[PDB]
Amino acid sequence: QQWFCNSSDAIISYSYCDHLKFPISISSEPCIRLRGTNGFVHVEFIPRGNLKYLYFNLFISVNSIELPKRKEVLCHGHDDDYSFCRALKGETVNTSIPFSFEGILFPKGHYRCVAEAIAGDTEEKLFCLNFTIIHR
Amino acid sequence: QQWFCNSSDAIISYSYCDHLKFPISISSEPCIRLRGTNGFVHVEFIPRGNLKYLYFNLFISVNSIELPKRKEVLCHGHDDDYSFCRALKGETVNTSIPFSFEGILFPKGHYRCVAEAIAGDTEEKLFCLNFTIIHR
Amino acid sequence: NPCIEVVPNITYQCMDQKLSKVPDDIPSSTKNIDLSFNPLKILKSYSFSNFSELQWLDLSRCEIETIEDKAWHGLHHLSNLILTGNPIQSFSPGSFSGLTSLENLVAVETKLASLESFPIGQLITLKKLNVAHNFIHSCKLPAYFSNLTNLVHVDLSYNYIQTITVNDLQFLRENPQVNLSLDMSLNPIDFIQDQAFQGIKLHELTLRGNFNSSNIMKTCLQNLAGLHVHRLILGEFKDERNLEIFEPSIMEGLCDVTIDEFRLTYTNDFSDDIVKFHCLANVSAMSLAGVSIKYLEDVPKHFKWQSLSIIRCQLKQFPTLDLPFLKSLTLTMNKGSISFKKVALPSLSYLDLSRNALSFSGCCSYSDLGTNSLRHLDLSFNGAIIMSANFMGLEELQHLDFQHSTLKRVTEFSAFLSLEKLLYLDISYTNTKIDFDGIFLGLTSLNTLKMAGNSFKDNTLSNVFANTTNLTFLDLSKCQLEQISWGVFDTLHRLQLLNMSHNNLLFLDSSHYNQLYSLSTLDCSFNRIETSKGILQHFPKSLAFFNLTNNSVACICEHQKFLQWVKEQKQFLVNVEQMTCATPVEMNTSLVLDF
Amino acid sequence: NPCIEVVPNITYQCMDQKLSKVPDDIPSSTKNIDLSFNPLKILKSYSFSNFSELQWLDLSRCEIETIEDKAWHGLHHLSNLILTGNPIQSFSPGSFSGLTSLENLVAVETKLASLESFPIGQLITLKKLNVAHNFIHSCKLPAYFSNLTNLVHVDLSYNYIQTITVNDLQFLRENPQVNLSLDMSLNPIDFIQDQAFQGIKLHELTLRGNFNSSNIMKTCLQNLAGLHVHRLILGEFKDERNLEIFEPSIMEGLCDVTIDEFRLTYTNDFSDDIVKFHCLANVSAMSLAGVSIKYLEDVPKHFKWQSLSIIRCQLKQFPTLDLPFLKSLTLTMNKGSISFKKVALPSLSYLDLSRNALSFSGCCSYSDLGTNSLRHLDLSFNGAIIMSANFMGLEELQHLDFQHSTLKRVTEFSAFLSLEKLLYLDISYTNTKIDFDGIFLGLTSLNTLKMAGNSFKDNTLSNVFANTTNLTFLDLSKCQLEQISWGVFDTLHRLQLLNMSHNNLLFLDSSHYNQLYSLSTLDCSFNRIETSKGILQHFPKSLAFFNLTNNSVACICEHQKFLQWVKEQKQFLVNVEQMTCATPVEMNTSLVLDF
Ligand SMILES: *[C@@H]1O[C@H](CO)[C@@H](O[C@@H]2O[C@H](CO)[C@@H](O)[C@H](O)[C@H]2NC(C)=O)[C@H](O)[C@H]1NC(C)=O
Ligand SMILES: *[C@@H]1O[C@H](CO)[C@@H](O[C@@H]2O[C@H](CO)[C@@H](O)[C@H](O)[C@H]2NC(C)=O)[C@H](O)[C@H]1NC(C)=O
Ligand SMILES: *[C@@H]1O[C@H](CO)[C@@H](O[C@@H]2O[C@H](CO)[C@@H](O)[C@H](O)[C@H]2NC(C)=O)[C@H](O)[C@H]1NC(C)=O
Ligand SMILES: *[C@@H]1O[C@H](CO)[C@@H](O[C@@H]2O[C@H](CO)[C@@H](O)[C@H](O)[C@H]2NC(C)=O)[C@H](O)[C@H]1NC(C)=O
Ligand SMILES: *[C@@H]1O[C@H](CO)[C@@H](O[C@@H]2O[C@H](CO)[C@@H](O)[C@H](O)[C@H]2NC(C)=O)[C@H](O)[C@H]1NC(C)=O
Ligand SMILES: *[C@@H]1O[C@H](CO)[C@@H](O[C@@H]2O[C@H](CO)[C@@H](O)[C@H](O)[C@H]2NC(C)=O)[C@H](O)[C@H]1NC(C)=O
Ligand SMILES: *[C@@H]1O[C@H](CO)[C@@H](O)[C@H](O)[C@H]1NC(C)=O
Ligand SMILES: *[C@@H]1O[C@H](CO)[C@@H](O)[C@H](O)[C@H]1NC(C)=O
Ligand SMILES: *[C@@H]1O[C@H](CO)[C@@H](O)[C@H](O)[C@H]1NC(C)=O
Ligand SMILES: *[C@@H]1O[C@H](CO)[C@@H](O)[C@H](O)[C@H]1NC(C)=O
Ligand SMILES: *[C@@H]1O[C@H](CO)[C@@H](O)[C@H](O)[C@H]1NC(C)=O
Ligand SMILES: *[C@@H]1O[C@H](CO)[C@@H](O)[C@H](O)[C@H]1NC(C)=O
Ligand SMILES: *[C@@H]1O[C@H](CO)[C@@H](O)[C@H](O)[C@H]1NC(C)=O
Ligand SMILES: *[C@@H]1O[C@H](CO)[C@@H](O)[C@H](O)[C@H]1NC(C)=O
Ligand SMILES: *[C@@H]1O[C@H](CO)[C@@H](O)[C@H](O)[C@H]1NC(C)=O
Ligand SMILES: *[C@@H]1O[C@H](CO)[C@@H](O)[C@H](O)[C@H]1NC(C)=O
Ligand SMILES: *[C@@H]1O[C@H](CO)[C@@H](O)[C@H](O)[C@H]1NC(C)=O
Ligand SMILES: *[C@@H]1O[C@H](CO)[C@@H](O)[C@H](O)[C@H]1NC(C)=O
Ligand SMILES: *[C@@H]1O[C@H](CO)[C@@H](O)[C@H](O)[C@H]1NC(C)=O
Ligand SMILES: *[C@@H]1O[C@H](CO)[C@@H](O)[C@H](O)[C@H]1NC(C)=O
Ligand SMILES: *[C@@H]1O[C@H](CO)[C@@H](O)[C@H](O)[C@H]1NC(C)=O
Ligand SMILES: *[C@@H]1O[C@H](CO)[C@@H](O)[C@H](O)[C@H]1NC(C)=O
Repeated sequence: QQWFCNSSDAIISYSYCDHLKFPISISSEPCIRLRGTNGFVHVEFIPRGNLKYLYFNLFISVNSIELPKRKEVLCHGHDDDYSFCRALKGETVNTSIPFSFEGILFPKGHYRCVAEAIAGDTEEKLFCLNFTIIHR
Repeated sequence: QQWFCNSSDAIISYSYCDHLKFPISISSEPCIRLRGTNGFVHVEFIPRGNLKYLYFNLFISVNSIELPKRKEVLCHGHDDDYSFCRALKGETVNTSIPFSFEGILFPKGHYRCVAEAIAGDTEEKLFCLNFTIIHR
Repeated sequence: NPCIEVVPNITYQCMDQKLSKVPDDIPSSTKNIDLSFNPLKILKSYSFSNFSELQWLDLSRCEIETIEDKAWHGLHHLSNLILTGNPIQSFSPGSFSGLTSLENLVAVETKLASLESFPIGQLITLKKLNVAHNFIHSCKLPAYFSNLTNLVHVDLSYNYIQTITVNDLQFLRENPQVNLSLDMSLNPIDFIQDQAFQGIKLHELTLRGNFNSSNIMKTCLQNLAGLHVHRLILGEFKDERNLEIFEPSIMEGLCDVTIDEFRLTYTNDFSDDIVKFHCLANVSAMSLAGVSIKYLEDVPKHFKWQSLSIIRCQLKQFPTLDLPFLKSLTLTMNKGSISFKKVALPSLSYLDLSRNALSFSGCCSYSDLGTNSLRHLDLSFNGAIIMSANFMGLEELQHLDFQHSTLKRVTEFSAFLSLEKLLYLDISYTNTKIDFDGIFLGLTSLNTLKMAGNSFKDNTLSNVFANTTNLTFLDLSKCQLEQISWGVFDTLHRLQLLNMSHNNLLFLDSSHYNQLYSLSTLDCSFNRIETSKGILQHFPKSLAFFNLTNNSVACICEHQKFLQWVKEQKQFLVNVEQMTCATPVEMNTSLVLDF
Repeated sequence: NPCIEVVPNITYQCMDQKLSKVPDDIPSSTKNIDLSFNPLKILKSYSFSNFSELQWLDLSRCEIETIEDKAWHGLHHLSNLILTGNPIQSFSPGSFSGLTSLENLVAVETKLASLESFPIGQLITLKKLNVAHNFIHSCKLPAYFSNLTNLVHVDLSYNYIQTITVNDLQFLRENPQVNLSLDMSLNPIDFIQDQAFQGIKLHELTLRGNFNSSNIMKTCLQNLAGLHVHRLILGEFKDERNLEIFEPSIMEGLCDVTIDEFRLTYTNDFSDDIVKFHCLANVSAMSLAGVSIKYLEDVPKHFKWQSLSIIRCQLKQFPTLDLPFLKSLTLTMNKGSISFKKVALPSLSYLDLSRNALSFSGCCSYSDLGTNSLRHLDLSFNGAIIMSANFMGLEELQHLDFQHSTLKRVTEFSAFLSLEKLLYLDISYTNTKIDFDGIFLGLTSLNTLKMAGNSFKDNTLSNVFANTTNLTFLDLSKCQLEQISWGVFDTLHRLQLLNMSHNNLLFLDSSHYNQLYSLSTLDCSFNRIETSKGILQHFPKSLAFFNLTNNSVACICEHQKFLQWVKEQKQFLVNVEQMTCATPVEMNTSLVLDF
C-alpha cells in the first residue's frame, strides 16, 4: 500500500512492517526491470539512530521457499562512500543513490523480502519494510 | 654397506631391503650437501618389470618420528620426459639424471628412508632400498 | 516515571512519549536522560534543578523554539549536550550560562546564521563543536576562540560557505599554538582569495565533495600555498555531483604544500597515473580507501613514502613495489581474488594482507619479500596458503596469523622450523589434521597457540607440545578430541589458561594436569564427561575456575568420592548451582554418601 | 610344477627358479607361462609340443644363445612372444617356422645386426615389431615386408642409424597403401640424403632425442620436404644431451611438410615465440606436453588450429586466445596456481581445466567464454569456484563436473537455473551444506547426480528433488544424514540406483521407496540400522540387490515380522550369510518365531 511501480516485466510494492512503523519515503527511477537495470533510488526520512554503522538484514522468500538470511553492510565508519553515512538522529536525510545490475536469471513467480535496517553500534532497528515483487 | 658417501655436512649410505634383494647400482655426483646441491645421479640395472608406470613409495623417519607416507610418480605412460621410461624387463638400463635442490632448512639428527619402487601397472616391487642419512 | 527505566535509578530512557516538560518524578542520582521527539516547545528556568548528577542529556527533534534565561541552571556535571533539530534560530546572550563542565556541544540543524552571534564565550571546557547543516556563510573564526583554550575540533560541513578570505583564519595566524582540526566538506567553495593560507597550521582538513569543475578545483587547490597540514583528506561522495574527468595536473598547487599524510578517498573516475605525480614525493604516509584502482605499476624510487594503505580498493593484480623507504604496507579487504607476487622492500617491518583472497602459493622465503626485518605478518581470512619453506630468512617475525585460510602441506615437514623467536601463533579454523609430532618444532619462544577447528589422527591428542616450554595460553577448543594420550602437558610449566570446551571427551583424568604448576583456568565444559578417574587430589590447587557445565556427570553413586569432591570443593567450580545429573533420578545436586 | 600357480590350471607363473628346460609336469590347457631369468641356454625341438593351448609366452634374460630348427613346433595359438635380453646373434633361416598366429614379436637387445637377415617373411599375422637397442645400422626397409600385409608399427629406437637415403623407404614409395607407423628416437641422425622423403606417407613419426646441434637439426629437418605425416612428435629427454639454444628458425623446413597433428614434448630451453611461427598456421591439432612455457600471449588470427592441448606444462598466467577456429581446448595438470581470464572462442565446444588450481571467481557467464555452443565443461579438482551467475548464455551444456573444488555461494540462489538441458551433474566432495530447497531448480533433464561428502541442515534429507523427474542414478553416500524427511523420492519414477551407504541412519522405513517403481538397487549398508518400520510389503518387488551389511540389526524379537522377512526374502539381500545380530546373544542369523 505504501508504494508500488509497474515495470515492463515486474510489479514491485512495499508496505510498512508490523512491529515497527517508522516513516520513510523511498522510490526508484525507473521502475526496476528484473531483466537488468540502471538508475537511481531516492530516499527521504529522519533517522532515529546515528546511521554511522548501518546495515540490513534481508529475509527473502522465493515462491514460499525461504532462502538463508542476508546481511548487507552499507556504512562501516571509516571514510564511507556515501554522504548520508554522516547523518545523526533527528537530522533530515534526502538523497539519491545510483545503482546498476545485469547478468542473472530470476525464476518467475512471487518473491517476498523483509528488509530491516539495523544501527550496528547499538543494535536498534531504524525501520522495517515489507516488500513484494511479482515477476512475469 | 652397499654404498656410502661423505659430503661436507652429510653422511649418506644405502643397503638392500630385507624382503627383496634385486640388484641395482646407483650413485651421485657430487655427494649431496643437505645445504642445497646441483648435480647428477647415475643408475645402472636390469629391470624385472616394464618401467612404464614407475613410482616410488617413500617411508621417511626423522629422529624416530615417522612422517606420513610419500608417493612420487616418475613415469606415467604419456610422453614422459625420461629416456628410461621406455625400458622393458630384461633390458639393461644405464643412465644419468640431473637434479638440483635449494631453499629448505633440515633439522639435524638422523634420518631414515625406505624407498620402494613399484611398477604401477601390475603393482609389483622392482626393488627396495634402505637409506640412512646423518646430518651434522 | 511516564517512561521506561533501563537501569535501576540510572539511564532513564524517556524517548518519544507525548510530554511537554521534563518529568518531576525522575529520581536524582540518575546519570543519562533521553528526551527525544517529545513535543516540548520551550525550556523554563530551573526545570533541571534537582538533576545535580546528570552527565548525558539529549534533546533531539523536540520542538524547542526559545529558551528561558536560567534554563540549564542546576546542571553541574553535564558533559554531553545534544540539540539536533530544534529550530532555535537566535541564541540570545546568557544562554549556556549555568553549564560549567560541558565537553561536547552539538548544534546541528538549528537554523543558525553565523558563528559570531553564538554566546559560547565562557564555556572554557568545550572540546568539540559541531554546527553542520546550519546556514552559515563565512569561515571567519570569531575572536572569542582565544578563551576556549581546550578546543580541538570544529565541524562546518554542509553549510553555505562560498569563499575564503585573508582575514578569516586570522586568529590562527596570531595564535600559532592552537591545535585545531577543521572540516568543510560539502561547501560550494569557488574562490579562495589569494594568500589566504600563509603561516597557517592545521592538524587536519577535510575537503570531500566541494568542487564539481576541473579548473575551479585546480586553481582553488593552487591557492593553498603556505599551508602546513598533518592530514589532508580529499575525495568525493557517490550520491552527489562530482568530477567526470580527473587528471594528475589538478594535483598542481599541492606541489608547495607541506602535506604530512595524504588520504584520497572514493573518486568517480580514477587514473592510476594520479598516484605517480612528481609532487607527492615528500608525502610521508600515502593512503587509499575506496578508490577503484587497477594497477599500481611502478612508482619512482625517490618517493619518501614511509607507509602505504589500500583498504576496500579494487585490484586486479598484486602491485609491484621497490620503495627503499616504505615500511608498514597494508592491503586489506580488497574486492578481488589476487595471487601474491614477489616484491623488494628492504625496509618493510609490518605486513598485513588480511580479508582478501590472497592465494600465496610459494611460501615463507626471504626471496618473496626482500626484508630481513619483518615483525608482524598477517594472512588471516585469505584463500589458500601453500607451505613450501620454513621461513629461511624471516627469522625476526614475532607475530604470525593464519586464520580461516586453507593451510595446505603444513603437516608434511617441520614448518615454522626457523621462527626461533615468535610470540603469537594462530592457526585456528585452518583444516589441519595434525598427524605429525614435529609440526611445532622450533617454536622455542611461543606464548599463545590458538587452534580451534583442527582435528587429530584417531581423535587422540598426540604429544605435539614438547619443546614448547614457554607456552602460557593454549586453546584446544572445538576440536573433536575423544581421548588425551598419556604424557601430554608434562612440561608446560607455565600454562595459565587451558581451554578444552566443546570436545567429545568421555570422562576426565587427574593424572594429567599434575605438572601444570601455574594453571589457573581449566574450562572443560560442553564435553560430555561422566566422572574424574584417578586420585582427585593431584589437581593443582592454583585452579581458580573450572567449568563443568553442559556435562553428563552420572551421580548414580558412580565414583562416590568424585560425587562428594564436586560439591565440596565448589568455591572454584562455575555455576555449581544448576549441576543436573544424567542417570535417573536427574534434577539433583548432592549424593547421599558423605565422606 | 617347480613353480607357483596363479590360477588353477591357468597362468603358471614360473619366473626365476633355477631351471634348464621347460617343465614337463605343467598341465596342458594352460594359457600364460612366464620363464624369465631362468638359466636356459638352448631351445630344443618339440619342447613345447603339448602346449597346444598357450597364448602368451615370455622368455626374457634367459641365456638363450641358439635355437633348434623345430623349436616352436607345436605352438598354434601363441599370440605374444617376448625375447628381450637373449644374445641370439644370428637368426638362421627356418626359425619362427612353427608359429602361425604370432601377433606381437619383441626382439629387443638380441645383438641383432640388420633387418634383412631376419627370417620373418612368412609371419603373415604380425601386427607389431620391436627391435630397439639392436645394433642396426640402416633404416632400409626390406622387400619381404610386402608379405606382412597386416603390420602397423615398427620400432627402431636406440639403434646405430646414421643416415637416411633415397633407396630406403623405397618400399613405401612403391606401396602407397601400407599404413605404417615408424619410430627412430635416439638415433644419431646427421645426414638425410636429399629428396629422401618424396611421395611418402606415414601415420606417425617420432624423432625425440636425435640431434644435439642447432644447424644440423635445421638442415636435416629441412630435407623432409614432400612428407605427409599424420602425427609428428618432436622434443628431447631430460637425461640426455640436448640443444642449449632453440629458436623458431629451426622450425624452417617444416614450412612445406603436410603435418596434421604436431606434438612438441619436453624441451630444455623454450621460447614462447616457437609456437608463433608463421608455418604452423596449417597444423590441425597443436599439442604441448611438458614444455616449460610461461606466457601464451598472442597468436595470429589466420592459424587454423582446431584443437589445443597443454598437459603438465608450467604456466604463470591464463593464456589469452582469439582463435576463431579453435574448438576443444584442454589445459590440465598445470604446475602452477592460476586464475581464469576472459576469452573469446566463438567455436569452442569442449572445455577441460581439471587438476589445476584454477580459481574461477566470476562464474557461468557467456561473457567469460564467447561460445554459444559449449557442450562439456569440467572444473574438477580445482581450487575455489565462486558462483555469481546461472549460466545466462551457456544453455547448451550437457556435461558439468565440479568435483573436489570449494564451491562457494551456490546455496544462496538457484544456480544451474538456466541449464535446462543437462545430463550429468556432479558436485561430490564440494563442501556444500544444502540448506535451500531450490538449489536444484531448473535441471529438468538431469540423469546423474553425484553428491558424496556434502552435508544437510539438521542432518535431515530435505525435499530437494522435486522437478527432477528424469533422475535415473542418484548417489547420496557418505553424507552424514540421520533421518529422511517425509515425502522425498515421491516423484522419482525412474530412479534405478539409490546409494546411501555410510550414513548414520538409526532405522529404516518402507513408506519411503513406495513410489520408486523402477528401483533395482538400494545399497543401504554401513549405516547402523536397527529394523524396518512400516509394513514391509510396500518395497518395490523390482529390487534385485539390498545391502544390509555392517549394520546393527537387533534380533532380540525386535519387530519379529522384520526378523522373519530378512531371512525369508533373502534371495535378494547381499551376503545373507554373515548377518550377525547386535543384541545378546550375537553370532546368530534366524529368530525362533516363524510366521
Ligand atoms: C590536536 O587535536 C587533535 C584532535 O582532532 C588530535 O588529533 C588526534 O591525534 C591522535 C593521536 O595523536 C590520532 O589518533 C587521531 O587520528 C587524531 N584525531 C583527529 C581526528 O585528527 C591531536 O592529538 C591533538 N594534538 C595535540 C598536540 O594535543
Ligand atoms: C573457550 O573457547 C570457547 C569456544 O568454544 C568459549 O566458549 C564461548 O563462551 C562464551 C561465554 O564464555 C559464549 O558466549 C560462547 O557462545 C561460547 N562459544 C561457543 C562456540 O559456544 C569460551 O569462552 C572459552 N573459554 C575461556 C576460558 O575463555
Ligand atoms: C567458563 O567459565 C570461565 C570462568 O568464569 C569463563 O571464562 C571467562 O570467559 C570470558 C569470555 O570468554 C573471558 O572474557 C574471561 O576472561 C574468562 N575468565 C577467565 C579468567 O577464565 C568461560 O568462558 C566459561 N566457558 C563457557 C563455555 O561457558
Ligand atoms: C594405421 O596403424 C596405426 C597403428 O599405429 C593406427 O593408428 C592409431 O589410430 C587410432 C585411432 O584411429 C589412434 O587412437 C591411435 O593413436 C593410433 N595409434 C598410433 C600409435 O598411431 C591406425 O588406426 C591405422 N590406420 C588404419 C587405416 O587402419
Ligand atoms: C556406493 O558408494 C559407496 C561409497 O561409500 C561404495 O562403497 C564402496 O564399496 C566398494 C565395494 O563395493 C568398496 O571397495 C569400497 O571400499 C567402498 N567405499 C568406501 C568408502 O568404503 C559402493 O560401492 C556404492 N554402491 C553401489 C551400489 O555402487
Ligand atoms: C553392495 O552390494 C551391491 C550389489 O552387489 C554392490 O554393487 C556393486 O558394486 C560394484 C562396485 O561399486 C559396482 O561395480 C556394481 O555395478 C554394483 N552392482 C550393482 C548392480 O549394484 C555394492 O557395491 C555393495 N556395497 C558395499 C558398500 O558393499
Ligand atoms: C509482510 O506482509 C505479509 C502479508 O503481506 C505478512 O504475512 C508478513 O508477516 C509480513 N512480514 C512481517 C515481518 O511482518
Ligand atoms: C530532496 O532533494 C531533492 C533534490 O535532491 C529535491 O528535489 C527535493 O525537493 C528535496 N526534498 C524536499 C522535501 O524538498
Ligand atoms: C632398514 O634397516 C634397518 C636397520 O638398519 C632395519 O631395522 C629396518 O627394518 C630396515 N627396513 C626395512 C623396510 O626392512
Ligand atoms: C653406462 O654408461 C656410461 C656413460 O653414460 C658409461 O661410462 C658406462 O661404461 C656404462 N656402463 C657400462 C657397464 O659400460
Ligand atoms: C534509586 O531510587 C529508588 C527509589 O527512590 C531507591 O530505592 C534506590 O535505592 C535508588 N538507587 C538505586 C541504585 O536504585
Ligand atoms: C526537587 O525536589 C523537591 C523535593 O523532592 C521538589 O519539591 C522540587 O519541585 C524539585 N525540583 C523541581 C525543579 O521540580
Ligand atoms: C573571554 O571572556 C571574557 C569574559 O570575562 C571577556 O572579557 C574576554 O574578552 C573574552 N576573550 C576575548 C578574546 O574576547
Ligand atoms: C556545480 O553544481 C552547481 C549546482 O547545481 C551547478 O550550477 C554548476 O553548473 C556545477 N558545475 C559544473 C561545472 O557543472
Ligand atoms: C619536495 O618535493 C619536490 C619535488 O616534488 C622536491 O624537489 C623537494 O626537494 C621536496 N622537498 C623536500 C625533500 O624537502
Ligand atoms: C626437542 O625435543 C627433543 C625430544 O623431543 C629433545 O631431544 C631436544 O633436546 C629438544 N630441543 C630443544 C630442547 O632445543
Ligand atoms: C587342471 O588340471 C587339474 C589336474 O590335472 C584338473 O584336476 C583340473 O580339472 C584342470 N582344470 C582346471 C580348471 O583346474
Ligand atoms: C606330452 O605328454 C605326454 C603324455 O602326457 C608325454 O609322454 C610327452 O613327453 C609330452 N610332451 C613333451 C614334449 O614332453
Ligand atoms: C613372400 O613369401 C613367399 C614365400 O612363398 C616368397 O616366395 C615371396 O618372395 C615373398 N614376398 C616377397 C616380396 O619376397
Ligand atoms: C653430439 O654428441 C656427440 C656424442 O658425444 C658429440 O661428439 C658431438 O660433439 C655433439 N654435438 C655437439 C654440437 O656438441
Ligand atoms: C600453409 O601455410 C602457409 C603459411 O605458412 C600458407 O601460405 C599456405 O596457404 C598454407 N597452405 C594451405 C592453407 O593449404
Ligand atoms: C517446479 O516445482 C513446483 C513445486 O515445487 C511446481 O509448482 C512447478 O510446476 C515445477 N516446475 C516444473 C514442473 O516445470
